Amino acid sequence: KVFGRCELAAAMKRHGLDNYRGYSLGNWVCAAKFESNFNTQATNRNTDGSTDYGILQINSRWWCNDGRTPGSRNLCNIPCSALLSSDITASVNCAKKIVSDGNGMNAWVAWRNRCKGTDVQAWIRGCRL
Repeated sequence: KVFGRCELAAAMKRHGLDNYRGYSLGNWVCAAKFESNFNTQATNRNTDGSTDYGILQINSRWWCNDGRTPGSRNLCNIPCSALLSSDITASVNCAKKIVSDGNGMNAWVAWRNRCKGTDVQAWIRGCRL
């Protein structure tokens, strides 16, 4: 599923991500924009053999099981395929674990490089939320 901008903002809010760990909804929408262009089915292979899955491109090294990432963990206790669903519940619940892990949203390199410090409220501007 390819979410609309405001549509994803609303779904994220619905699942309690707005201001989770102090990160405003715009931060999450921004991260999702540059990680997946709002596409739940986005996947990308990393040089190290792990794979990133879903709207927030959650990585199989630590967070989900895809059966093909040697030495990895599955700390969200989910198959990585669950992160590709049209229903964003699994991605949101797993992202809550990730952003609580110590470095906040810097865990998402694209958030640090393209969202951090910018006018992230622009991403939810105009949205009925």
